[PDB]
Amino acid sequence: RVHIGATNLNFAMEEYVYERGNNNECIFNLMKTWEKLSLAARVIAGISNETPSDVVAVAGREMAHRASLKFMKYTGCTAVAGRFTPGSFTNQIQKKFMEPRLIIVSDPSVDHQALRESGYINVPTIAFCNSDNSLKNVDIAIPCNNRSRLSIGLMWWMLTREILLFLH
Amino acid sequence: WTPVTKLGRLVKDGKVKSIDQIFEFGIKIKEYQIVDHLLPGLKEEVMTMQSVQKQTSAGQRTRLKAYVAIGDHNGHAGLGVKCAKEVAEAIKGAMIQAKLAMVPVRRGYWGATIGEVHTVPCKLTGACGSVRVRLVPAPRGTGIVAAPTPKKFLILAGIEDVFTQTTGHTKTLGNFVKATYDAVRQSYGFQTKDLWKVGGVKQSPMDKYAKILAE
Amino acid sequence: PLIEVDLLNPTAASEAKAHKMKRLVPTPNSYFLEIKCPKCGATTTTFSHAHRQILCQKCGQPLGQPTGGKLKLTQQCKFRIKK
Amino acid sequence: NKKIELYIPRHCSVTHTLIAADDHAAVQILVPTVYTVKGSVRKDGISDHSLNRQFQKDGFLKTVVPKNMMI
Amino acid sequence: GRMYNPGRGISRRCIPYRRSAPSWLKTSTLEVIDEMCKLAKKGIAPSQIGAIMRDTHGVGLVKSVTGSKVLRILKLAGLAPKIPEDLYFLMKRAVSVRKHLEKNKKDKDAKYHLILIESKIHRLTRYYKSAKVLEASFKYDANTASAIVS
Amino acid sequence: VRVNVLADALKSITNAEKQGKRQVMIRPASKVICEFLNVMMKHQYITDYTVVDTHRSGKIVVNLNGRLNKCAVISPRFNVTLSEFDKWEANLLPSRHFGALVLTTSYGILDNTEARAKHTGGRILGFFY
RNA sequence: ACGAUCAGAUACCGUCGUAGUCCUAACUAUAAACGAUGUCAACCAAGGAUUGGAUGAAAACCUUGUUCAGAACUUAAAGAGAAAUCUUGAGUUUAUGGACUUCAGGGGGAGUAUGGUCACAAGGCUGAAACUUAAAGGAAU
RNA sequence: AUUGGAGGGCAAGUCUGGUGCCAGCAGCCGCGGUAAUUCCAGCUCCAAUAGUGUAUAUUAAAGUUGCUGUGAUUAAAACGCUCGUAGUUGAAUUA
RNA sequence: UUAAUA
Repeated sequence: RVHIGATNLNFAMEEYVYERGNNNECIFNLMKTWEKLSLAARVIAGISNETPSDVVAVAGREMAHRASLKFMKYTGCTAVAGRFTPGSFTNQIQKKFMEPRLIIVSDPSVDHQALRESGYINVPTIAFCNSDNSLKNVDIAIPCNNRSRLSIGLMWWMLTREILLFLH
Repeated sequence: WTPVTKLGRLVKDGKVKSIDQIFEFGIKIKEYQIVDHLLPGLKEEVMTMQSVQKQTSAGQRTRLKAYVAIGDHNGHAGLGVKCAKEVAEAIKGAMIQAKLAMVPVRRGYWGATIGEVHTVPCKLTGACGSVRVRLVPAPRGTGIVAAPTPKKFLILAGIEDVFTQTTGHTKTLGNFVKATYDAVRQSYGFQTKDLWKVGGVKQSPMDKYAKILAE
Repeated sequence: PLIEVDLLNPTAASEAKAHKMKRLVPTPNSYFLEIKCPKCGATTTTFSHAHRQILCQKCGQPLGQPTGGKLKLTQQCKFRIKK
Repeated sequence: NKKIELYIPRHCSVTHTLIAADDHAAVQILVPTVYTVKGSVRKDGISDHSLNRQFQKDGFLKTVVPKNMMI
Repeated sequence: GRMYNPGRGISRRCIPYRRSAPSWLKTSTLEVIDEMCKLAKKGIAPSQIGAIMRDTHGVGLVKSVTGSKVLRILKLAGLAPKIPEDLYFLMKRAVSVRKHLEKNKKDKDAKYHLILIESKIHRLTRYYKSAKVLEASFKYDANTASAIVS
Repeated sequence: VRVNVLADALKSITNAEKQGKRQVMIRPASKVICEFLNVMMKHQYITDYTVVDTHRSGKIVVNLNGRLNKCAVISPRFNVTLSEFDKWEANLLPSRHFGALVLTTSYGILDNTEARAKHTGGRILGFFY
């Protein structure tokens, strides 16, 4: 049920949304989901092939913790599971000053802190956006469901496969 | 020494030979020692020493706020602000902040391409608080026609000739320098006619040397 | 709007949604139609948004009632669009 | 003698405007070609859609942007 | 917006992009003129005359069939009223408000709106005199308009 | 009420470019509006434009390409003598190589550069950087 | 006018109570008459809801799609401003010019004196000067 | 070789003798109540120089009179509101 | 309930 989105639709996801469902839920275009995902995976694969550590995947919500952690295993990109410390991208004296060249976020609505810091460090961002999410400070958006456990695990596992057990 | 960021490591290894490369790709400078390497022998000039005060139960807490301007005389300038309890340290603290706040200064000619570049290319306006500073291109002979406070800054940036028209509470020393730094800041952001050409494709130094920095 | 569409080739659906004046080339939403009479076979041509009682030319099975924006044709009156 | 310009500034691939040296929100996306997005576009919530037009123009996507938007 | 109040409505008509008569229309100018001619003799305003043709005869635009407007047609037949239609209806409302005001002296909103109506009349009368429609000897008077409007 | 249609058009174009819009629409079209756009095209400030006919002083759609910083009209069109040119350019234009005025003259609507070449003054319309 | 309270209380508290409060006719023409934001016109970021219509679907009332007009509200890393804050502008302004009208020039003296005019009157409209003074004032910590 | 000054605006003394909220200096902020960087003097140097101070007025500074060019929510300032003449400004369109 | 001033 990755195609099924939320009820309220953002103006930036109107293109991806195909037609509202029976009880007023947005239904994403499957081909557009794959087309965006393949493009995003290609961008990640291009950067990560030389230096895996410069791709950072954060996952605030609890049903995205496990999926992101395996993505770290099978690609080497650094993954952030718990809360995102507000300044880990800008405070160089901090001992966990991690520098990305690309950021992947499970949800803009939850991981807004990682997204907003990307406007300070000249780093493009990639997000798994739902029909209600705000498309700010992201550059490649994957229109999908990012609340249900099945969709969160599948999309991360699908993304991991294209770059080259996930369910929370 | 002992770099922490990539750009810090790259300049210490001597791989980014020019500050203009950093400005080209809009990379933030987070170590003042980077500017020291790429722009040696920077002239220095302290604008003012304004003392602020905070009321407390036991009295007042006086701190010294320093506005220092830095920049080589060949098109680079920087303004930094720092406040502390000691004049000596506040200058040093503002000394650091001025270096990370380096900005390119685009300058051009007045009527013909003869000689070297002396004056601003077009009309620029600073956008500080009530103070607003306008810079106009001027012929070769005229010096920096400005108040002493922005004349001191404009001298460092390498602008030999300019016309100025200020507006607002210019008695505010801090905003007066800040307005000049703002007009200079957006010189390279104003798209004139000569900048229409897209030019060629250049490689970012953080992508070409991404492998070595990891290793 | 932040997202922008072509201003020279609007879609058929997009033009239909817009106000009758705010289209690319403004067009009326009204039309001319004829109504076959319930009483006889004659067809009386009239405006879609008529502002008066519509009578047949034969008799007068009144065929429509003007109601603030569109004719309220009787349930037994069949019409077609005059092109 | 010496070159009169410090450097040739980059041009945003969306709005075709210069990228200021202080624009710390401007990104650069490498698609294995170079795409530059100005910081103002990103903060507005449109850079995702603008790149879709440019990606579709270069062929990286085919059935994302509808025809009436393909400008 | 409206001349006298802050209301702002855009309720308009939309002439189609076809200056010629539609294909399905077959009545010639002779029937259109005489049908319009008979309506004018019945004491009907030119604005209402065109509506009757549109609703009943399907002649929605007369300029698309005859090539000349309704008022031009009526002037040629000599059936155009001496007082222009828009000015005539304005003086009909000023008379009606004034009659109500004779018995209801305390109505302060009717006095305001009567002032607005009469200001409109002096605006239209001035224009029509520059357009030579009304002779310069014409002048609107309350003691006189009750009879001519009637 | 609409006093200056050209003022409305140039404000629409400037507003569109500040937002980064690709193309903009101008509802009332005029000869003067078309001439002003033609001058701006000859300097390659706008890609092109098309004029739709609505039988009601139709609309104009202008395509913009990241180059028009600001185009503004000048209120009452002062009678610009040939000796008053450089006084106007010194006030309205950023420098001596970048922008161009627009003047209406008996030889048509021309910018300051070729009006100087044709040796003719006239009323000033506007400018663009 | 009494009675309390208080050092006193011509006030706050309590009791009584004239003009007034109400209607008709005629004056008066002033309010923190405030959105402290002149009138007209163009462009203009995301929304959810509401009042009155038009138009499809779903059997006047109600739930939804579109669109016109009205009083509003929320978000903004954007625009502006001294900031508070404004966004149906207080935006599009040193990159200064869409049209027109009214008003202001440090604080007092002072909306005072005099002159003119309106009113039965109180008062209203117009309205200074001498002299005095380095500040008065606005938003925020 | 003189005139004015040496706290700040504004280049120049935290030198020494007297004076003790007095005399006074002070265009403005202000300094002086006994240890005065500002009074009165001595020495020194600061500016200009056969000129240099003072007083009144014009101009610039003043984008503090605005055409270029101001401000009107809260700093001063949108008529209580509408109608209205003069005045000002007025849609596209003609080979 | 009452509570003024420096």
